[PDB]
Amino acid sequence: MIEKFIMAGPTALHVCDSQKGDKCVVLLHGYLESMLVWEDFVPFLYKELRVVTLDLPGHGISVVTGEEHSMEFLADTVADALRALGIPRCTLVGHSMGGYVALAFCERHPDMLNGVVLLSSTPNADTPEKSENRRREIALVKAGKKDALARVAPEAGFAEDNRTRMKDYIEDLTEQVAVTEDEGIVALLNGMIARKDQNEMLRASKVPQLFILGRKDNYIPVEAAEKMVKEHLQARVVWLENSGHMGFLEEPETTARAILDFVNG
Repeated sequence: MIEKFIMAGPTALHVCDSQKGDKCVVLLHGYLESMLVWEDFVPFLYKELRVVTLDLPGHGISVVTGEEHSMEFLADTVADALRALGIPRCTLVGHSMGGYVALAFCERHPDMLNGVVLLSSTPNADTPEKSENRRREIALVKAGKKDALARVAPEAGFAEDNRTRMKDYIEDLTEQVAVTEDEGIVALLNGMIARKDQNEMLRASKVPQLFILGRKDNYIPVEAAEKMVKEHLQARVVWLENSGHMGFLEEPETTARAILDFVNG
């Protein structure tokens, strides 16, 4: 992976790019993650594909523009970055929050997609209860208590029975929170509160779709996931039997195989 700092239109962007490959996969991290979350996953892909990772505005090393980073803004930023990199078409893989960005990208820039992968993400809007909890997290951050976010989220994304095996990644994610910008967390939380329901968009889209969904995911329980699958006949589904929300760390070879099979059609 070659590290690059580029201008995506008006927005500086931190990217990593394996450069080599006639087909390209772009990986979008989720909430309280950054490009670093993919570090052990990219070697499962970059021998066959060109792999791009990036820090979404508000996370990792990135800009913060205002009080809200809308999913449209984030998607347009990625699109501008890909054109600047000379990548006209990619398979876009979005983890959770990254999947919400990937959905706005599928809506606004489908010409740039050979396919879209929702990796433990759904197309539903925020429930009222979730938005209330996001406002609670915004309030915690503004009060100087961002550290409180680091206590639960890093472990809760894993299947309960993988917490011991994944303890090094849980520590990685804990440390990621400390170097995530306060105002970026606020901007992205407001953006997720504001995001649209994308179910009709997906059904209407000509872009091939893949869902990768864990069977032990605290955030997306099986019955929520099965309801999503049944509404999207056009999408392929891969179930990760021993993963929660973090399948690319919990079952990396299986998750990578799902993506590689999808990219090769």
